[PDB]
Amino acid sequence: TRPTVRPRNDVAHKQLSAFGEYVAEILPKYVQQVQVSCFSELEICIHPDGVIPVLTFLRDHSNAQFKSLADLTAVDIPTRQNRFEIVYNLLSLRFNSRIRVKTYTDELTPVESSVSVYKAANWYEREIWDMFGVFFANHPDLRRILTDYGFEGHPFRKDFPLSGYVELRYDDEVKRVVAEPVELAQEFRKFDLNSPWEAFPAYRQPPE
Amino acid sequence: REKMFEFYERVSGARMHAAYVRPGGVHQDLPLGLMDDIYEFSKNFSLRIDEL
Amino acid sequence: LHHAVIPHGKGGRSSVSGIVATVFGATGFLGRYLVNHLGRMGSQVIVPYRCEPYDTMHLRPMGDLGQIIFMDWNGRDKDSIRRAVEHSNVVINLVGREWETKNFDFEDVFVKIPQAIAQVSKEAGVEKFIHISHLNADIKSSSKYLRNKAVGEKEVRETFPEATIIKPADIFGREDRFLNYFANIRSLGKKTVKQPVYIVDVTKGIINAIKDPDARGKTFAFVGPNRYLLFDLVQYVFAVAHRPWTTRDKVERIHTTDRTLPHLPGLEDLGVQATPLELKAIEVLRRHRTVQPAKTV
Amino acid sequence: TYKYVNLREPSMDMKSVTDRAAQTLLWTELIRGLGMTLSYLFREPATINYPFEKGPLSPRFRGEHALRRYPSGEERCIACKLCEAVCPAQAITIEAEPRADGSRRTTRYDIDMTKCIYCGFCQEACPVDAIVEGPNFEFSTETHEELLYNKEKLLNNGDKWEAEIAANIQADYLYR
Amino acid sequence: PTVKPPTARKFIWTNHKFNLSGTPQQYVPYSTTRKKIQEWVPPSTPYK
Amino acid sequence: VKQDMPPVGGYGPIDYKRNLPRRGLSGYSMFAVGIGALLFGYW
Amino acid sequence: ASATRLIQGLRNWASGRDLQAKLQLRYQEISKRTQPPPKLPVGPSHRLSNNYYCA
Amino acid sequence: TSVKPIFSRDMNEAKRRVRELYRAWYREVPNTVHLFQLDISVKQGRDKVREMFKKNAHVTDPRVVDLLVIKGKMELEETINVWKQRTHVMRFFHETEAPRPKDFLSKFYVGHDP
Amino acid sequence: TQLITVDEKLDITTLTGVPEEHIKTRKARIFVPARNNMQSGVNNTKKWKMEFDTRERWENPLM
Amino acid sequence: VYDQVEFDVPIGSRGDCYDRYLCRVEEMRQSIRIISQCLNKMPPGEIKVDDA
Amino acid sequence: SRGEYVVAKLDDLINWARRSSLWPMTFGLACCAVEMMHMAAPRYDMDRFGVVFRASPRQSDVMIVAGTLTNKMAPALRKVYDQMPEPRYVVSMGSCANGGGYYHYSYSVVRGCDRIVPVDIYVPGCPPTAEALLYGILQLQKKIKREKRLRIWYRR
Amino acid sequence: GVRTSPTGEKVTHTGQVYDDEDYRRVRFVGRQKEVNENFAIDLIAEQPVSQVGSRVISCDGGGGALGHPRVYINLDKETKTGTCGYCGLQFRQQH
Ligand SMILES: NC(=O)C1=CN([C@@H]2O[C@H](COP(=O)(O)OP(=O)(O)OC[C@H]3O[C@@H](n4cnc5c(N)ncnc54)[C@H](OP(=O)(O)O)[C@@H]3O)[C@@H](O)[C@H]2O)C=CC1
Ligand code: SF4
Ligand code: SF4
Ligand code: SF4
Ligand SMILES: [Zn+2]
Repeated sequence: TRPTVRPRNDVAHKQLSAFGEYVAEILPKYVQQVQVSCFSELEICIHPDGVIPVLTFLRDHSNAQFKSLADLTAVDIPTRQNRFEIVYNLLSLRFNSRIRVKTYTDELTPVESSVSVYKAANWYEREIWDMFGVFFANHPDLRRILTDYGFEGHPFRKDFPLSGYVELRYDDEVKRVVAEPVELAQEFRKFDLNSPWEAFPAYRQPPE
Repeated sequence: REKMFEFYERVSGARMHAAYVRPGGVHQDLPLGLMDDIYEFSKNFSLRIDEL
Repeated sequence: LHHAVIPHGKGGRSSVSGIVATVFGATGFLGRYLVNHLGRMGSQVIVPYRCEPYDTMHLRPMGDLGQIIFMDWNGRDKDSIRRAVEHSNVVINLVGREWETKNFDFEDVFVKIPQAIAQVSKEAGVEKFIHISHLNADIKSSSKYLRNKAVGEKEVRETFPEATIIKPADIFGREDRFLNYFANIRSLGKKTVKQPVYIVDVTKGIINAIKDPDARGKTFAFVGPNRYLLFDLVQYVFAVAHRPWTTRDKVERIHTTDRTLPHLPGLEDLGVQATPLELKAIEVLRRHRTVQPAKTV
Repeated sequence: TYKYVNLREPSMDMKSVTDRAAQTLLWTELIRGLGMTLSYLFREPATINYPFEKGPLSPRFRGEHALRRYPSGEERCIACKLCEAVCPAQAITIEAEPRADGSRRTTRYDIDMTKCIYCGFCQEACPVDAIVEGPNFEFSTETHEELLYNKEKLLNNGDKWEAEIAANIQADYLYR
Repeated sequence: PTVKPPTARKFIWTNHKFNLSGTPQQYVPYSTTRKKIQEWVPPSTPYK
Repeated sequence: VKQDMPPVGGYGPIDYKRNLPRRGLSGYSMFAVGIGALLFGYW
Repeated sequence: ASATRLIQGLRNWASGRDLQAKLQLRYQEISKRTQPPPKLPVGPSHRLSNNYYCA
Repeated sequence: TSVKPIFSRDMNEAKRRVRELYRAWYREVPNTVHLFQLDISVKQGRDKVREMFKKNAHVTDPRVVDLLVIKGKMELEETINVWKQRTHVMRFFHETEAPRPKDFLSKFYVGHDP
Repeated sequence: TQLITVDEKLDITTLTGVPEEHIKTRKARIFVPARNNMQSGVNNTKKWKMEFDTRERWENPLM
Repeated sequence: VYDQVEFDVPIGSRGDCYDRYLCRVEEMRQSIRIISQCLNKMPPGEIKVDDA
Repeated sequence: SRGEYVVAKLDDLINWARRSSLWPMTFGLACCAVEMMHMAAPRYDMDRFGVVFRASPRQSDVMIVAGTLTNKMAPALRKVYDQMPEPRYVVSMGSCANGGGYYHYSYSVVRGCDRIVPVDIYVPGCPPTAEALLYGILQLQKKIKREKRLRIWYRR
Repeated sequence: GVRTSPTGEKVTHTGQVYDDEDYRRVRFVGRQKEVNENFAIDLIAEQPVSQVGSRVISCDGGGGALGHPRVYINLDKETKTGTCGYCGLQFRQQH
């Protein structure tokens, strides 16, 4: 398994497991799950009410010092009743490490904003509200950031179609750019590329 | 910059959007005589930075 | 009915409407509005143009890919007309000039060209022919314009009994020569009575006359909902525009009252609601800026 | 492992002070910039005389698409639809049926040159080297509809550019 | 090609043509497939 | 096998440092030149 | 490289550097545009024995 | 069944927020008409505002109508400042859109759409 | 109490931005997809899928 | 293989635009250094992973 | 006759003046603007054809749309196009401006800039090379050369 | 081997031609319809059959790596030749 297989890191896996135990034991009020992946990445899944305390602890603790917020993302998984999974990626320059903090919310429940901890969260969760419709309570200035000014609907949700519901064209009668119901000269062709055979037995789900 | 674009086009066939680095390595091997041109360009680039 | 001409879609830009229209004089003003209305339904439009293609550049984005076909034509050449109309099923005639020039007088523009177009479209088997006349057209009129238009209308009717003849009264819009004429003259007031009609209503009437199978052989008179005297019309135009090219034939046509023809069907019989001038006067004359409505008789 | 850009303290003796003040009063570095731009005036410019001189290219260059043939007149495409499956922009439409002698040939092969991103995935997914990206790049059109190629246009492009496409393939096929 | 001439093939054009955009010889797109659905032609005789 | 490779002895030197010539006279010399030009003009 | 010696001297004086040593315009020093054909090596899995994919 | 509120605990404060948003839109409609040089009157703009509020008037969940008030507030702020152009303001009025038939017979005539 | 009581049915149609005629005139279908008879694998019949009815497709006049 | 090449990292001192411009110029120089090192240490072998 | 000869020579004069002093404005939207900048480089030298570098929108002749025209950008593009003095020309650069390109089926991309403005020359590529945009500019010059405005005016 | 129509329109190698009453012939008015004059079905018919002395044959299209994937053709039937599925070349056993 030498030339064509990715070498495995075990010291980092042990250190990340120990730090996951450390965090999940310091904060039992919000932490629900702690896992470490195959490629040595630590994910801490927490309750949505403890977004501010967990992030402030990870930012300010002497043994954490996660001073950088790299990326803030939402993921749309429609089969869950809390379909939106909000993911914080943090970087610690003191210990040269990275962590992942995950929480959940649905369409109608707001999430506490983390601008008071990290200042990149302003534009990041403004984009999250724009694309997934997740409201962030106690935000300084929450509006749209990437979509059109009159756009209706959140495009990164999975029930939103690839091509939207409206399209723009210039009309000479009103001398203006107008929005009309979408009609495609060629329909986007859907491809069924999924193999009917199981690829990875290690990820096999148990039957009902 | 045009010279470096020539390097990109010689290795991939496109000046800007090479689509060269792919998961698993690179799509095509370097053609013969490319690294000599890279060496000459990098030899003169010090004077180019100095003049800027 | 061919398989490629059966309508499909939802009436959008990419749809198929089944209307193959050859619009003569589509580079003007009414033709521009008509091509815009035809192209948004997804119709095949053939535009025979006389001028530089730089003028047809504005007509180019009015339809989908392959939906507008530009071709060169000559007024006195029947071969170009046969080249243009032999594949369509409706031919619209909008050729006109407000003045006569060295190469084309009013008899060439209003009599010979419509007669040639109608004869060729009859010989090419075109189902629908629509020809745009004038409302005040009369054989005894003092203006050469209206006399020649009446003669051309009679000739078109006699050479194409299924032709639809349309008599618009006076058309105002963004690029017209009626409200823009009064606003730019900075010519007088008399006992003349007029009922101008909006351009969009005329375009909708033309489209509905294309669509309606019972409009063949009829003669419609498109007039507006309100009749105005000339003097208070000019005063209203000057008051809206915040203002405190011509010929003698235009002077005679301005001082000619708009006749009343209750026998002829109008816009209300094609399902078109006429737009009054008060709603669109600000839109037309906002460009001239740097109001009490007019009195209707 | 790191270096300190802009951490040079200025000397405070009379020599350095008078040098800096003379540079201020007499504008020395401005003369330096003027003189070097003057030196750059007297060089031969790098401008080539288009269209009489063309910029250098490589046998891997990706330009206009073409459909090739075997060296017997028979076309190479056998309607396997790999190029339209791998196309990242969905620019290829293929429809196939068995022809008169039972061969597996396309009846429709459209490439939308306004959708295509000129990525070369189709010419490397082809098992028979049928579709290629030729070396031609000067094919600007005055109309949108002229950029919607059918099978006949691509076959004509192949017949037009075979004498160069075959040479480029012969030069490059050992790197694949 | 005065030194290394290209391979001669019978289908290769003997006459090179430049860019014909804006000319009467310009390329016009069309569908190369035939009709899919065949219609029912009614009989030309009366039912009597 | 034939491949695009560096030579056995490698390539030649390639500079990567800043190079500024530091040409011209001193402050005293240029001030003396200017004062001498002024004196000649006044004379 | 076609410049005269006087223009070369003025160019080098005004630039402050020997411009002829490092010319930005390429000449016959670069590699040829026609190369002999290559022979690329194979990877470590190109073996006839002890090459089971499950390993 | 207990859920976390957004702004309104029950329906009364939500109705107050709806009332305030309608008052703000009704006040701003003349300035929006004047500043954007629209071709409509003030009455048509106020009728459009009332039409949107009436279209959106069948909801009984306090959190849903809180989000609706929030999105309306964003639209109002987007219009008070000149961020929308004339096209974004006029996109509420579908002038170029063809009239969609509603009865069964015309839909039967024009296509297969139910 | 930071937790309010809502006894109404969950409905979010006023927030999704979908036009109403793509809500009231569409029929969603919830089903486990059939195994392709050309293959013996059963990995594609594990998950439920929801899709929609097929509308009109026509032919482009140009291509 | 960025751990097998030797280069320096420019570090500013005042946080202004001038220090960032100097950092970009020095990063150009260090890129030239890494380019020379990559030219002198190119190994033979294949270009894609052999997992077909 | 004499008049046709006079208007033909005058048409040649005005077409030579217009086609040899094309002042472009460039919409720096996306990748294709970087390739436009590379055509303005010393190697290809757009200036030597009489085609200046980055002229004002209020005095330009040809407008180049180099990049993707999104839904948020289209009214601004139309507003800039409407303010240009005639004779005005539009060149579409790259697939994004030609027909949408990679992002054709996106929810926020206009499928071609010809849905907003009339387009004269379509330059294909992604990105089209500096050679290709230079060829498109020279083809636009050829199109301007064979204009017949004064002959059309005389014949009408 | 091109063919014309009563309209006067050329017929492509796929058999496509616009109908006489079809309105889509207007796109070729003032322009031309592009067809390929080299019909591959007629061109592959001129290739002589290759006679070999084996029970099976192998075809790669000529050029090795520049052809199609190598296939094997059986020549047991005497009533018909063995056509390659890729290149269309046919083979016949000598006996
Ligand atoms: N108020 C009005 O405008 C009314 C108009 N009408 C009728 O409606 C029609 C269109 O009117 P309108 O748009 O205002 O007028 P325009 O002058 O704007 O348009 C007339 C069109 O006819 C073309 N044309 C004119 N003379 C000739 C010729 N000798 N040979 C070929 N083409 C020619 C012009 O082409 P090009 O510009 O390329 O030369 C132009 O496209 C006319 O028939 C007019 O009589 C009727 C009632 C009221
Ligand atoms: S080059 Fe890429 S985008 Fe273009 S047709 Fe081929 S696969 Fe599609
Ligand atoms: S990949 Fe090649 S053989 Fe397959 S359909 Fe495309 S062009 Fe034809
Ligand atoms: S056409 Fe290609 S290169 Fe040009 S802007 Fe679009 S993605 Fe970028
Ligand atoms: Zn074969």
